[PDB]
Amino acid sequence: SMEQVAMELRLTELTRLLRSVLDQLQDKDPARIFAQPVSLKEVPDYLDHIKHPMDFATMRKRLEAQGYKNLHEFEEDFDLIIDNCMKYNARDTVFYRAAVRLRDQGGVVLRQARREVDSIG
Ligand code: NA
Repeated sequence: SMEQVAMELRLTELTRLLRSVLDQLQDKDPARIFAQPVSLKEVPDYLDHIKHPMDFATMRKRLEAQGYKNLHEFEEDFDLIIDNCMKYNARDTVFYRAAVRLRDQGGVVLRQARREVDSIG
């Protein structure tokens, strides 16, 4: 149906916008601390601590499958990246601190993304 086509075009356009958001967030992580999953071969005890691991490569895989139906879903995944890091790592670490700076810088990007999603529909 044409109504189904129109819904698919909207999901595609949201995907486009979320790709640009993902690229902008990731630029805020030049150290690439959050680029890839924590390897269970190098923090063997990770999944005892963190129930829902998340990273930018995992988000990009979901995005390329048009797996985010709205901005809230995408934000949930970004908050997991930050929040998981702030639990596993102590305050005094480069990891905890990098997560704080990513959250702060990413707030800016996400604020305008919400306005654009709402405005374009
Ligand atoms: Na902690």
